[PDB]
Amino acid sequence: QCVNLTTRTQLPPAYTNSFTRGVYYPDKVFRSSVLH
Amino acid sequence: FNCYFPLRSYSFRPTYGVGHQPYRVVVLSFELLHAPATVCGPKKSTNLV
Repeated sequence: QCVNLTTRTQLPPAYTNSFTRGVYYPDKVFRSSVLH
Repeated sequence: FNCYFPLRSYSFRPTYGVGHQPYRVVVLSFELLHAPATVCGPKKSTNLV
């Protein structure tokens, strides 16, 4: 079931600052009080 | 011409050459992760101390 939606509001994509997000745990190894 | 179809059909026959006989190739990729393992061998388990 495919329905075409033509009620879009056309606008160029906006941009913002990522700041310091997106950081995740690189591995499943526990570490504590270290700089890795 | 100028456009050949990649698909080709094998002609394996019981009286083909030694190298021409079909061979079943099964490859298993072994991967070790820091996550707990779920595929272990037949070795038993003892009591902790």
